[PDB]
Amino acid sequence: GAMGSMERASLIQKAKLAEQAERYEDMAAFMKGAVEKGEELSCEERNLLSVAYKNVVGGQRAAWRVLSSIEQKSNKGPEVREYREKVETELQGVCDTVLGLLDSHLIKEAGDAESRVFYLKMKGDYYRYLAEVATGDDKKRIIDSARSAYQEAMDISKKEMPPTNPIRLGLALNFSVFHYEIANSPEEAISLAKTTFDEAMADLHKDSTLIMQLLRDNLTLWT
Amino acid sequence: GAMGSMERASLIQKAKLAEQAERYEDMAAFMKGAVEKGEELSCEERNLLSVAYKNVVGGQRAAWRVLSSIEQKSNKGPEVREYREKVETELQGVCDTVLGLLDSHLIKEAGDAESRVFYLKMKGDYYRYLAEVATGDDKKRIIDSARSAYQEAMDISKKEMPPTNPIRLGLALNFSVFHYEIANSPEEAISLAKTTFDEAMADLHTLSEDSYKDSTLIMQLLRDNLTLWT
Amino acid sequence: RSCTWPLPR
Amino acid sequence: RSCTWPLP
Repeated sequence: GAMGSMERASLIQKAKLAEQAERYEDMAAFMKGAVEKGEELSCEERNLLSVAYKNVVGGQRAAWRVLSSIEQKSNKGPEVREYREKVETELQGVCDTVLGLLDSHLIKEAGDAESRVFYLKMKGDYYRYLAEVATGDDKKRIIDSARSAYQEAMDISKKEMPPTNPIRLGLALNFSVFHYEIANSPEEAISLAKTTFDEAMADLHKDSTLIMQLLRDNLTLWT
Repeated sequence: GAMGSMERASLIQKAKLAEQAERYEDMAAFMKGAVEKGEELSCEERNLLSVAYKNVVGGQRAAWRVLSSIEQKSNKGPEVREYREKVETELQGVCDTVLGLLDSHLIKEAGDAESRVFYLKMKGDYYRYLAEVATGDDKKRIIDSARSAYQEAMDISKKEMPPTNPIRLGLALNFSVFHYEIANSPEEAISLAKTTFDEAMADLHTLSEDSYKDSTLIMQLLRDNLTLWT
Repeated sequence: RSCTWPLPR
Repeated sequence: RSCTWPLP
């Protein structure tokens, strides 16, 4: 691929320049190159990969939401639907790229629990971004893939990580949002957030307490 | 090209949608398509074109400055140069797109003075951006092309527009910056900025409701640049 | 608009 | 850091 002739260390170094430059597409493409070298990511490198793809997909999700809303409030001409479709298609390509990287290179039987949970959480997250724009039979397949990834990450985080670990927390947050906002299970959602928040206070004493606010903030919105 | 099969009015509408969605690359691509239909732009459409490409090139210029000064803050290892050249090449690509549009479609002998001056100012501005990153013989041809575009716009604006016209001021502001920061002629910059600010002051009386917000704002930037430069 | 982690910005 | 118009 495009990055095949570049040294792993140079790709990582360039991803960090791109971050400083706020060029998140270049950041992603550099990090995709690095992963394709076939060696494990360190903790720092995983976060470069996370941050770069989150920003790309973030922008695209926000644009999709603006367009869908203009489309809802206005239906009188195909233009808004066409452009929403186009943004939707680009969003889906990015998600497919991330999921390709996770399945082809990153998700392994081997490694730190933390690393395996990280990648399975990313997989549930990027299936959930797909589910946000999906309809019909495709949506149902995507929802089941999101669920199955998150559930697998949840199994690992509970057997191998402590209740205050930010990854385990973020994972349960996102999965609860999935339950409520995507999978139409408010019961499972609310239970997961409360149980997750509860088991966290019982081990308290940072990035831990943000995610604990968010579990409560969501719970407010939901009940 | 790629927008060839779309209706002009649909391209304008999608450009406005790309603006709402803060997708400036998309918005630029849509306005390029509208321009390639060969019909003149309205005032509003000009403004869509300028906004789209200013945001695209504005992000590239800002990225280039970040990397440029990381490349100096350690001046080895070729990664910073290489990424800096890469952003540079993209920036030149966009400038060349805009200069091609102005030359092939937008700069004409006909039309109102606003439209003529606006396109020639854009031409000076986009040569100036190329100048910011050029070296050698390239730079000299680029600086000369920026000067000549600005000078022609200046000659029209003085003959055909009042001295508080925003396009006139904005032009004189950008040209003064070109003198100062690109042509290394700070006395020329200073005199143009002052002359300009003053002539505008001498007529702030004859200033339109809609123009007032813009003309005063730009007179303000002339004052801020003169402070920076004295 | 339920919040997810990590956040953007 | 000279200002130009239009601003971003």
